[PDB]
Amino acid sequence: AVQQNKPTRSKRGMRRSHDALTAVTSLSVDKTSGEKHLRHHITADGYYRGRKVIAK
Amino acid sequence: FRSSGAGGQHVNTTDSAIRITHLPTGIVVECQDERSQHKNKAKALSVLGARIHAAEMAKRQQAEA
Amino acid sequence: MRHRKSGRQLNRNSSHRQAMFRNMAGSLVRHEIIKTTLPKAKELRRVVEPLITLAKTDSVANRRLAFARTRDNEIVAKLFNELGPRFASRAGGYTRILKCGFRAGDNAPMAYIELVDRS
Amino acid sequence: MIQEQTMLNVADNSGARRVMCIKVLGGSHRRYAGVGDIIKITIKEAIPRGKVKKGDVLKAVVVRTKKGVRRPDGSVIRFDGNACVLLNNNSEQPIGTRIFGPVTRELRSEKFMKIISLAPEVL
RNA sequence: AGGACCGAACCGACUAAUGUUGAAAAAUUAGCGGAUGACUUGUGGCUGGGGGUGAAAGGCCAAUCAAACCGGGAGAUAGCU
RNA sequence: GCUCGCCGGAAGACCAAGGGUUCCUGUCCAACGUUAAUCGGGGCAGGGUGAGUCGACCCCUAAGGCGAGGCCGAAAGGCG
RNA sequence: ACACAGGUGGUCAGGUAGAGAAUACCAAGGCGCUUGAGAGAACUCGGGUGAAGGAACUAGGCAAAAUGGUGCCGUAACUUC
RNA sequence: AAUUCCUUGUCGGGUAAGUUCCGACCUGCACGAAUGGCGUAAUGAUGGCCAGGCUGUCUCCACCCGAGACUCAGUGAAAU
RNA sequence: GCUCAACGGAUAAAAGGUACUCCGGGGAUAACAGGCUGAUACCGCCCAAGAGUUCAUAUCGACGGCGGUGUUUGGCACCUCGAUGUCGGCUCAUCACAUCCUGGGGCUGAAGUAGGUCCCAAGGGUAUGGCUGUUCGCCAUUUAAAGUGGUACGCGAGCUGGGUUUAGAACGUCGUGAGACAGUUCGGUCCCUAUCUGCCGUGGGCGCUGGAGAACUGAGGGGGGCUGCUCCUAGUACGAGAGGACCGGAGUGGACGCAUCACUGGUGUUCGGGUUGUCAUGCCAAUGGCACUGCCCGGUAGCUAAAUGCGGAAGAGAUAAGUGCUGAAAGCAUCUAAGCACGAAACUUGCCCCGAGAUGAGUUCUCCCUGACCCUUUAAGGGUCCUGAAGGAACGUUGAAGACGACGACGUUGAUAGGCCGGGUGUGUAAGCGCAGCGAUGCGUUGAGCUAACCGGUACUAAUGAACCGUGAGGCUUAACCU
Ligand SMILES: [Mg+2]
Ligand SMILES: [Mg+2]
Ligand SMILES: [Mg+2]
Ligand SMILES: [Mg+2]
Ligand SMILES: [Mg+2]
Ligand SMILES: [Mg+2]
Ligand SMILES: [Mg+2]
Ligand SMILES: [Mg+2]
Ligand SMILES: [Mg+2]
Ligand SMILES: [Mg+2]
Ligand SMILES: [Mg+2]
Ligand SMILES: [Mg+2]
Ligand SMILES: [Mg+2]
Ligand SMILES: [Mg+2]
Ligand SMILES: [Mg+2]
Ligand SMILES: [Mg+2]
Ligand SMILES: [Mg+2]
Ligand SMILES: [Mg+2]
Ligand SMILES: [Mg+2]
Ligand SMILES: [Mg+2]
Ligand SMILES: [Mg+2]
Ligand SMILES: [Mg+2]
Ligand SMILES: [Mg+2]
Ligand SMILES: [Mg+2]
Ligand SMILES: [Mg+2]
Ligand SMILES: [Mg+2]
Ligand SMILES: [Mg+2]
Ligand SMILES: [Mg+2]
Ligand SMILES: [Mg+2]
Ligand SMILES: [Mg+2]
Ligand SMILES: [Mg+2]
Ligand SMILES: [Mg+2]
Ligand SMILES: [Mg+2]
Ligand SMILES: [Mg+2]
Ligand SMILES: [Mg+2]
Ligand SMILES: [Mg+2]
Ligand SMILES: [Mg+2]
Ligand SMILES: [Mg+2]
Ligand SMILES: [Mg+2]
Ligand SMILES: [Mg+2]
Ligand SMILES: [Mg+2]
Ligand SMILES: [Mg+2]
Ligand SMILES: [Mg+2]
Ligand SMILES: [Mg+2]
Ligand SMILES: [Mg+2]
Ligand SMILES: [Mg+2]
Ligand SMILES: [Mg+2]
Ligand SMILES: [Mg+2]
Ligand SMILES: [Mg+2]
Ligand SMILES: [Mg+2]
Ligand SMILES: [Mg+2]
Ligand SMILES: [Mg+2]
Ligand SMILES: [Mg+2]
Ligand SMILES: [Mg+2]
Ligand SMILES: [Mg+2]
Ligand SMILES: [Mg+2]
Ligand SMILES: [Mg+2]
Ligand SMILES: [Mg+2]
Ligand SMILES: [Mg+2]
Ligand SMILES: [Mg+2]
Ligand SMILES: [Mg+2]
Ligand SMILES: [Mg+2]
Ligand SMILES: [Mg+2]
Ligand SMILES: [Mg+2]
Ligand SMILES: [Mg+2]
Ligand SMILES: [Mg+2]
Ligand SMILES: [Mg+2]
Ligand SMILES: [Mg+2]
Ligand SMILES: [Mg+2]
Ligand SMILES: [Mg+2]
Ligand SMILES: [Mg+2]
Ligand SMILES: [Mg+2]
Ligand SMILES: [Mg+2]
Ligand SMILES: [Mg+2]
Ligand SMILES: [Mg+2]
Ligand SMILES: [Mg+2]
Ligand SMILES: [Mg+2]
Ligand SMILES: [Mg+2]
Ligand SMILES: [Mg+2]
Ligand SMILES: [Mg+2]
Ligand SMILES: [Mg+2]
Ligand SMILES: [Mg+2]
Ligand SMILES: [Mg+2]
Ligand SMILES: [Mg+2]
Ligand SMILES: [Mg+2]
Ligand SMILES: [Mg+2]
Ligand SMILES: [Mg+2]
Ligand SMILES: [Mg+2]
Ligand SMILES: [Mg+2]
Ligand SMILES: [Mg+2]
Ligand SMILES: [Mg+2]
Ligand SMILES: [Mg+2]
Ligand SMILES: [Mg+2]
Ligand SMILES: [Mg+2]
Ligand SMILES: [Mg+2]
Ligand SMILES: [Mg+2]
Ligand SMILES: [Mg+2]
Ligand SMILES: [Mg+2]
Ligand SMILES: [Mg+2]
Ligand SMILES: [Mg+2]
Ligand SMILES: [Mg+2]
Ligand SMILES: [Mg+2]
Repeated sequence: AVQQNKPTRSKRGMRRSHDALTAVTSLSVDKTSGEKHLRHHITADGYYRGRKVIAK
Repeated sequence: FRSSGAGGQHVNTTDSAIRITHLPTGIVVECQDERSQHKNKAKALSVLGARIHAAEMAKRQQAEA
Repeated sequence: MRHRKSGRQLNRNSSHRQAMFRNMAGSLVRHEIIKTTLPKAKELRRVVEPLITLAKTDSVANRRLAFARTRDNEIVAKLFNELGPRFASRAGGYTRILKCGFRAGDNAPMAYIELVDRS
Repeated sequence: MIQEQTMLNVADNSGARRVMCIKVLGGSHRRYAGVGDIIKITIKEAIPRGKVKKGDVLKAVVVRTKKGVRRPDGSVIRFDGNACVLLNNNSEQPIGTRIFGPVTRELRSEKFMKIISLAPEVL
């Protein structure tokens, strides 16, 4: 249920090969407010695809 | 076959128990007394000879009387 | 396996999901826009929008049905007075889902579910 | 769907009321018996004087099951009780002379022609 | 009337599953036995280690008991590791 | 704030034990809180406990403890 | 040892159904148990239902299932009555 | 036989089939009379056996509901 | 002046128990397993006295002889006593052939049927129960058969804990006693989140020599491989009869496997209803909450088995034992030495699945990019600007796809999901009102209302204008060509 030897910092770094984060690829710029948001999300000031979908 | 009872592991692995099945008659014996089957086979062949000569001398004392 | 199945479970037993979606449909009717997670908002559409299709016929029966779905007289008196003739001509799709980012407390995908004819 | 340890009712005047299936004949590893399947049974309850005695071991043929039989159209004939008609072990022909209750069309053959020719209702 | 019957609190722990770096150095859950008595419980008091106490299992005596705990003799001795 | 759910011979209210400022208010978020925290039984600062009748003290004794003298025991002490 | 599924003596005892302080839903009153959000694989844990058969399971009917209340009729060997 | 080595004694019953069980037998290895014998109604979370109902125990597993698992965000052990 | 005799004499003077146990140590030394050996065991073989009416070798085979296996009981004490955790069952297996079944044969004291024994053959198959903790065994009924063994007498970091093998108790027996017993009997804690190898799945990374999308050949690997009963040939061959076939053909079964949900069903806490208790909605009415979904009754989709479809084969090649043909060596004989033919569930194909990471990285079809410069250390060199293709990926709507990834459908030129509309289906005559009834209720409106996942439709909602990645004609040497 346990190791018999100490795994090296080589085997430890190899396991963390796939722990790397995937950075955001596209930040769509809103066409009216001109502020950046996530593609298919509303902005931080309540715009989405031009119109003001929700007030602040 | 393995013996069955107390005594521990040494019972539990070694067979040391011999059953002998006499084919043309059908008298069987199951001696299990020692811890070695060689003392348990000859002291089981000693019993069948004492249970076949005890089976014709019993047969020659029914059709005698 | 959930082949051809439908309905979310939301880590909740049956008598809680029916109560929570009642407390939530009775709040989307009152304020016309609420803020909730995105998996809870895609399953409230399946609750609220049959209560506005139930609102397109102002009978004594449908008042008594829509009080069995909401148990709130103020909601039923908004569904049939106000939201009834508001969506009297839309063929479904009475609501709108607006993804609004991620919550600070548990990183949940939040969303705004709102009514269509609101502003 | 008769298996072993199954109490069956009796569908003739052979002299038993209640028998128990102790083997399903007709193949190694064979689980169940439909109708028209030869099973070996023992007699758990008999009338005080009849052709068979309590504790006898003899064959039977299953005439009625509660799981029923499916006809080729998809239709199925389910009864309310498992039944059987006792046989002889060697000749393998029925013992009683007056079959009780209905039987089905799956029982008639060159083997069990006598049983369907003695039963009241052949569904 | 009752070391009477059924059964909650109350006291106990018969089976099973869980748990076994647990929620817990012995418990939980569902069933279980006593439940006016040789019952249970509170607060105080007494019995001290070869001694106590024991409806008696070598049981209990502060998670410790075929002889407690802490201080000393004491850096016991160890043909053994 | 509006709903919803839970317990209700308790998961309510109030004593004694025990704890010892945890109570209350203003303030603060490093640590502490099994996450975060503007919140806390956490940090800092101030406040709060009012009795002829309640409880203790007091008066009375139970077990049991101490024990003038006394009896006993190498000494310590033991019993009374 | 912890903001620990344990343990801690006494007092108060409402409604409806019920014999009851069982128990269900409630009141007064107090809480939602201090990580959440999704997903709806194996597998495990705790539960629900089951065709035909009904102890073939197994060391063993273990576990589950079932029986369950009141009033009345009725009730065997045996017995220390 | 809570006791019997040979022993699954033998015979009967029970079961399709019974090293257990119950009834006899007596050849009691090695019972036996207050380290008590033989009975014994009631009682037993007592040991063994049979029958009835009942059933996922099983044939032979299916499906479902919740809590884990699983992914994401936060915190973050252990034996070795 | 000591049998101090345990005789170089521990003292003149010395028995036991521990399963309540404890410590120091040992694999220096036992029980388990491994190992070495093979006495024994098991299996072959050699001689053939005999048995077999006569006839050693159809079948057994005395007296003796030689080996094999490691397989029983042992022997030795080499590995482990700073732990190698144990019998039986369960669950998975896996190999061996010394074959239980099925297959192919030789001999038979083989009429046939059916046996006998030997040889070849490991492909698949190789019961359920009663008793017992049982392995083992006996028994019941089956079966084509209920194989023998190896794998720590396979398998407890998978399960069980009956037996043994602790502490309690009792009996018999032994002991004066503590206690004892390969004697029984009642009771008695089985722990571990997987680092590595392993294995089952499934991804990411790069490689495959320009990039990308598809379709592929198949080096190889895996799966699969069971078999009865009836009928026909034919009551013919055979036989005094009784009995009863070879070969070949047909049906229909069992167990197993793969698939699927149309059927019969199962579930269906997301559908409909009945109902009890209580609380609430101002009350009646109607509903709702909670009581395991409160208890039930049904039940759509899905998933499923008990449901119903298919599967094993046939063939072919080469064969094993075997049967031969021609045929010498050896004027004959002879299956072999040359040459040739048949010959099995075995072997190779045939059948389904995986499969170019097959680095030996393959083949075919399609698509896409045809800019400028410099720099020095001229090289598969480095930089700048311009450029950004095919395509991919992200995001979103999602799925009869899925743990996550992946896979698939879809993104307004849109049916991808929800909704909506229509139907289907399920529940079984909704509420409100009217009447009949003293009332509970019944009747009518009304097969009504409600109806999840289904089916067919419909842009109503959400699937954005984009942006990001990936680029600029792809090395060298020969060779065949090309004008
Ligand atoms: Mg090591
Ligand atoms: Mg990782
Ligand atoms: Mg012993
Ligand atoms: Mg051994
Ligand atoms: Mg769907
Ligand atoms: Mg969760
Ligand atoms: Mg509920
Ligand atoms: Mg009493
Ligand atoms: Mg006690
Ligand atoms: Mg309990
Ligand atoms: Mg009682
Ligand atoms: Mg203690
Ligand atoms: Mg002491
Ligand atoms: Mg001492
Ligand atoms: Mg000293
Ligand atoms: Mg020292
Ligand atoms: Mg409640
Ligand atoms: Mg309280
Ligand atoms: Mg403080
Ligand atoms: Mg406070
Ligand atoms: Mg404060
Ligand atoms: Mg902070
Ligand atoms: Mg914090
Ligand atoms: Mg404070
Ligand atoms: Mg006073
Ligand atoms: Mg006094
Ligand atoms: Mg004095
Ligand atoms: Mg005194
Ligand atoms: Mg806490
Ligand atoms: Mg009450
Ligand atoms: Mg209660
Ligand atoms: Mg689940
Ligand atoms: Mg159901
Ligand atoms: Mg059930
Ligand atoms: Mg069933
Ligand atoms: Mg049924
Ligand atoms: Mg059994
Ligand atoms: Mg069994
Ligand atoms: Mg039970
Ligand atoms: Mg129950
Ligand atoms: Mg008998
Ligand atoms: Mg007797
Ligand atoms: Mg005796
Ligand atoms: Mg005695
Ligand atoms: Mg006497
Ligand atoms: Mg005596
Ligand atoms: Mg006595
Ligand atoms: Mg008692
Ligand atoms: Mg039985
Ligand atoms: Mg000496
Ligand atoms: Mg000497
Ligand atoms: Mg003792
Ligand atoms: Mg030791
Ligand atoms: Mg050694
Ligand atoms: Mg050994
Ligand atoms: Mg050897
Ligand atoms: Mg030898
Ligand atoms: Mg001859
Ligand atoms: Mg020979
Ligand atoms: Mg010889
Ligand atoms: Mg070996
Ligand atoms: Mg050996
Ligand atoms: Mg070793
Ligand atoms: Mg060792
Ligand atoms: Mg070690
Ligand atoms: Mg061979
Ligand atoms: Mg032959
Ligand atoms: Mg095989
Ligand atoms: Mg069996
Ligand atoms: Mg048994
Ligand atoms: Mg084996
Ligand atoms: Mg061996
Ligand atoms: Mg083993
Ligand atoms: Mg094992
Ligand atoms: Mg045991
Ligand atoms: Mg003992
Ligand atoms: Mg990959
Ligand atoms: Mg292959
Ligand atoms: Mg179907
Ligand atoms: Mg369908
Ligand atoms: Mg159905
Ligand atoms: Mg279905
Ligand atoms: Mg109600
Ligand atoms: Mg009402
Ligand atoms: Mg409530
Ligand atoms: Mg149903
Ligand atoms: Mg072939
Ligand atoms: Mg050939
Ligand atoms: Mg040949
Ligand atoms: Mg010739
Ligand atoms: Mg010639
Ligand atoms: Mg075949
Ligand atoms: Mg082959
Ligand atoms: Mg269209
Ligand atoms: Mg749609
Ligand atoms: Mg319909
Ligand atoms: Mg009508
Ligand atoms: Mg209704
Ligand atoms: Mg009506
Ligand atoms: Mg309908
Ligand atoms: Mg509809
Ligand atoms: Mg559609």
